[PDB]
Amino acid sequence: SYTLPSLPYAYDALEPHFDKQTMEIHHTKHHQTYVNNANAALESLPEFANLPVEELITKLDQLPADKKTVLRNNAGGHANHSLFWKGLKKGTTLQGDLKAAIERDFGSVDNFKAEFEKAAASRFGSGWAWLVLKGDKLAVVSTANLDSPLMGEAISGASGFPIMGLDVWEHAYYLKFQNRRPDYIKEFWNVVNWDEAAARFAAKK
Amino acid sequence: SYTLPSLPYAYDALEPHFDKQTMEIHHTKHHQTYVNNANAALESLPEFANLPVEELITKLDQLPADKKTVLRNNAGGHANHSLFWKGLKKGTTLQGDLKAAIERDFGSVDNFKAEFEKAAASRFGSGWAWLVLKGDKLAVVSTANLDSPLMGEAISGASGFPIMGLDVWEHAYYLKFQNRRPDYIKEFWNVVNWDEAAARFAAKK
Ligand SMILES: [Mn+2]
Ligand SMILES: [Mn+2]
Repeated sequence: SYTLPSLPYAYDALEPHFDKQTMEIHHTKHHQTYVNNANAALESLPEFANLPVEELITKLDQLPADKKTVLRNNAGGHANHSLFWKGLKKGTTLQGDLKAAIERDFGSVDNFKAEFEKAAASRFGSGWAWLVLKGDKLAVVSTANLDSPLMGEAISGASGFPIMGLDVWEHAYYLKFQNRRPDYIKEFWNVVNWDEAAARFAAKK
Repeated sequence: SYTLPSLPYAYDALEPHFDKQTMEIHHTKHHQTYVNNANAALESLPEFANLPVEELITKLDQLPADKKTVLRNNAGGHANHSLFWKGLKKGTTLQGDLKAAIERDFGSVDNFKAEFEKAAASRFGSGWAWLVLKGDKLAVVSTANLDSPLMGEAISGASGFPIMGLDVWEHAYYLKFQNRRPDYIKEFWNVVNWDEAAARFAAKK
């Protein structure tokens, strides 16, 4: 069974960029719900019930036709949010190999940020924006609802290993920024955990 | 060109059910954006710019490939929100032929409400829930993002003439209800404008 992961910091640890109220609701209400719904669906699927969530979402095609959608959405939600919490932290700095790769594939850090912001702002409806690693090159992509690049191109319309991502569902920014998603996107740069991003880039898997 | 319609009531006319702050943001920020984007796209299409928005969204397939998505989303947004504002009003009562038709196709008003709430609550991600008239029978359907049943089944996955609808994008309820969409759905029953719904049912088109 899946469980809500504990946060590696306090709910007000990302202030003054991401508000404490949202962090608490986002974690204890939204993420908790995905976990609860995924577990309920897996109760009748012993063969899949015990796989790590990141593995389950790479095998959605093997699931019974009547369970595929519920798990795609909720296991996807669990995987994405779990990655999100670990990918946030104040006071980090982009450096080393990751920075070099960024400048290499995007020309410069500023060009990268511009491309990421464009993808995050253009995602219509609910979705996520990602920095992925596809065949040794970094790229920016976005997915709908709670899909993940790990699900494959056929399902999510994207592929690649997620280095970092930004949740652009309205619940992630409405209390503090309301309709101003672009302002939320800019604040994100102050809390993106570059250390974790670097670690994932090094691992590659 | 489309004009942003003014609301048929003050921003606080739906209190204490729907909050004044959201009504103002929803109308002056979100709806305004859909109108702006739709007009920008229609600039080079004089032939389509003259049609009423409700008519334009039934002919999305006749638009040039590069204008189809932008207009589907934004013209859809304009059509849906325009209908939404007119469909809200306190103090109305479900009666007459509309009530009879509801009880006829759903067995009872309570059964209808249950079906509508289920559709509104189960829509994952951004979307709308609708009470539509297909031929001579009433039915409950839901669409993704800013699609409308008027767009046809091929595009939206649903069809029928909209009698009334509920916006379930998180911006419609997050400030007051946060994650509690079910509470928002319940409050809706207090502000659904049954007089307008009856009028649309009578016109049948
Ligand atoms: Mn989220
Ligand atoms: Mn809306």
